Amino acid sequence: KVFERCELARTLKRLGMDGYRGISLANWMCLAKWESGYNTRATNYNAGDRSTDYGIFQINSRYWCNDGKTPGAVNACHLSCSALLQDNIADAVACAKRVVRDPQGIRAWGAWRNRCQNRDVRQYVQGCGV
Repeated sequence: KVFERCELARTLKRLGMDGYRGISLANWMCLAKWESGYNTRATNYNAGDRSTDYGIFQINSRYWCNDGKTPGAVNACHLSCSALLQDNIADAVACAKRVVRDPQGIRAWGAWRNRCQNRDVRQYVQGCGV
């Protein structure tokens, strides 16, 4: 599923993402936008370490989900990486929440630091009714 901007904002808000661990909805929107373009089926193989990024948040197989083919990987979200490729983002959101419960918070995603941190991210949620 490729979400439309405001449709996703409300979906994330409805799922409890607005202010989760101090993270505004606009930050999640900026993350989802830069990681996958709001695409739940997005996948990216990392040849460098044999791991794969899955879904709308592009969560990694080394630490967060199990895909059975990542060497020495763990599964902190306790989910099949397949769960992160659904049109329904509830599982991806549960895992995204799990990621930020760790010290780094939203900083876990390199793309957020690069394209969202210390930036004006209001545009991602303007006019969405959130």
